[PDB]
Amino acid sequence: IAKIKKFSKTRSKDIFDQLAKSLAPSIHGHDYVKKAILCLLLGGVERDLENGSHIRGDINILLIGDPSVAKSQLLRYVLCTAPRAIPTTGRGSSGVGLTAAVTTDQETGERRLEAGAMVLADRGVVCIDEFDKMSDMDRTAIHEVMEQGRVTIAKAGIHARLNARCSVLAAANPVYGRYDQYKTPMENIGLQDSLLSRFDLLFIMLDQMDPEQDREISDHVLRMHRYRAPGEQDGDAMTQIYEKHDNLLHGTKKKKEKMVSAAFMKKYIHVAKIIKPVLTQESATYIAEEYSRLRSQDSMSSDTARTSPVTARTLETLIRLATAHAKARMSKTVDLQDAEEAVELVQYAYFKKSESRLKAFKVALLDVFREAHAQSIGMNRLTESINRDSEEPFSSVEIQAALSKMQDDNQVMVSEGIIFL
Amino acid sequence: ALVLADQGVCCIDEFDKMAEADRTAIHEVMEQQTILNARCSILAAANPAYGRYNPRRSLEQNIQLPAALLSRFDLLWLIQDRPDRDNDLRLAQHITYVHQHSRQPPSQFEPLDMKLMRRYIAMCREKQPMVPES
Repeated sequence: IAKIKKFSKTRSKDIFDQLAKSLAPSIHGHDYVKKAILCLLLGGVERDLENGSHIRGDINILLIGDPSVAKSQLLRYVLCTAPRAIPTTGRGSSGVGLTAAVTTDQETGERRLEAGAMVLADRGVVCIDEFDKMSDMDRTAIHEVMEQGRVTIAKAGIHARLNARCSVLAAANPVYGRYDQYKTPMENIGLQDSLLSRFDLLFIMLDQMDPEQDREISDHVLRMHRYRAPGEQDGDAMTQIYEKHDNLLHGTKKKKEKMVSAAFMKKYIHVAKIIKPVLTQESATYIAEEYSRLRSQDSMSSDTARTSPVTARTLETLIRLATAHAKARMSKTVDLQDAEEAVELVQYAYFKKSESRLKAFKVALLDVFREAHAQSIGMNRLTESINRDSEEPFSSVEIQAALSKMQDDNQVMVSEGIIFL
Repeated sequence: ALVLADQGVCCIDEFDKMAEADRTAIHEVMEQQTILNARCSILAAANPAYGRYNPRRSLEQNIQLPAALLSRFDLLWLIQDRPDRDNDLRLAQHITYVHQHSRQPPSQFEPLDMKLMRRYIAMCREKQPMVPES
């Protein structure tokens, strides 16, 4: 407890930076994926209302990319670290396996309920590899859990509702086998809009074979391969906050930084999950403005396309990611950078690759001149109509400057207070 | 399901995502409220075939349902997600207030309780007005 408090007080803002960094030493890169996994481990806040309506507090993340980008490795690591983690492959378990069923007991003649895969994993993690190979119908079955975290069962003589408040990791391959750079993400993913919208985060991983990236990946893989556990004879067949430095696992260059131990990380994650943050008013307006900007970005998308549609659930995802990031560091309130981190994550995940004076003046002049239907217009009506339909009565000096510029353009002539085209 | 909701309301969604074989049996229930008796009020939900309603295409093509089936529905209501900036901002702020305050935004009058509305509907169903000839 004392060590946790000391680490929280000393490392104030670095916690969320360090835990994502020290999440998986055996996996190189994918900082955003590590941050998302950390947010999943921290989790959101479930809110129950006076009316009894339930609002989901879980996050769903889908990873799509080329083969051999260490996605199954991340899934296995999450399975090992998470307390209640259940792996369910695509065709390994059907809807009957995932959803609790009803069996008629022959001994007594009554009907009993047998829990499914997701029912047992309450407040846990469910990992689904090869999510593309899963049929659409199991997707519809999982939709209810992903929406409200509950399963309703009704077979003649019995009816019940079971809690399924859980988080889901999903790993899927593109329809063509390898992601197409030229084709749009919609064709490559090949999934319905509802399923993508129900997912909170979408990550696209590309096996970019850059010279330095290939060299670094090869060096990391070779260093991990050549590593051998201490205390063991060579050739044999077969708690401090910061991990002890190793020449092979870390390297000479990485001597300036240290990684957090697994046990201390688990204890800190549990303590953080215990913590219940409270949202602040200052961040609410900023989040709302950024959400409005995101929704209006359709006219500012440039050549970039969107991986997932933006709906009302994106605001919920932003709030939940902010809550998780506030849970990352032991605190009580939500700050600006707390929302900024979630906004940056959404920007990264969602998108993949005076003069107004003159225009208003010209529009007003058009309206004035063909509301008169004549080539001469009185000055009083001119000024009244120009400054009436416009929210701003424009400055006289700048109006005269524009008039002089247009006179140099031989478009408008003003004589004795009367304007002629 | 239709029999279970006798003298009640059968709310069915994803109507456009069902085979025509069941649709054929739905016509008799709509026309005569019988199957056994099926005296129920049908409330159906539907989505466009392509995921977005296209005003260029005809209504039947956008609904991929027969004209007779739509005619047997006494009321048809289309809702389109038309993008309006002010309306979008108002919807967003209302959603924020519902999320944060656990409650609806404060309207002019507080809505009645569910039990009170149920009793009021039960009492109003008891009366059988007679149509005047005027």
